Amino acid sequence: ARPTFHITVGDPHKVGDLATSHIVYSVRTKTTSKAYKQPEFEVKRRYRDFLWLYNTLHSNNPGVVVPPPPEKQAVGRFESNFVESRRAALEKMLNKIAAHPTLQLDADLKLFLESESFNIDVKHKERKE
Amino acid sequence: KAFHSWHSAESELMKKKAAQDKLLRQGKTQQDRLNQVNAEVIDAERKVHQARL
Repeated sequence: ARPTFHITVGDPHKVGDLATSHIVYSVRTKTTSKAYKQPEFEVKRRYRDFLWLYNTLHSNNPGVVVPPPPEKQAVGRFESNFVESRRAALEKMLNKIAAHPTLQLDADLKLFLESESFNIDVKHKERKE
Repeated sequence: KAFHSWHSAESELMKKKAAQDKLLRQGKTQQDRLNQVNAEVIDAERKVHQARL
C-alpha cells in the first residue's frame, strides 16, 4: 500500500507564457494505498503548491527525510523537458515518499493528491485553522 | 461563589465552544481558530467540572 501507491503526473496544463508560468499537472493518484483515501484522485497541482508541499513534507518530518522537490526553474526555463523534469521530479519525489510510509502520511499530502485546491487551503484546514 | 465560579467556567466554555461552531458553520472555518477555541473549550468543560466537583 505504502509503496503501492500509483501516480501518474500528466496533463501538462502548462499555463501559457508569462516568463514564469506554472504548469499544472494532473496528479492522478491511483492508489491502492490505504494511506490514500481515494483509490483514484486527480488533482491539478501547480508548481508552487508542490514546492511548498515538498517543504511541508520537510516540515512535518523533523529530520525524517524529504528527498529533492518538483524541478527547479533555477536553471530550467519552462521547457517541456524542464517541466517534465519537474513532473518527473515530483514523480520521483512522490514516488519515493510514497514508498516511504511516513512522508506518504503527510495529511496535507493526502488532501493535496486527493483533492485539487492546492496545498494551501488544505494546509489551513488541517491544523483546524 | 464556588458555584459561581463553576458556572463561570461553563459560561465561558460555552462561548468558546460556540465560536468553534461558528467558524465551522461559517462553513469555511479557519482551522487555526477552530483549534485554539476548541483547546479552550475542553479546558472550560473541565473547569466547569472541577469547580463544580
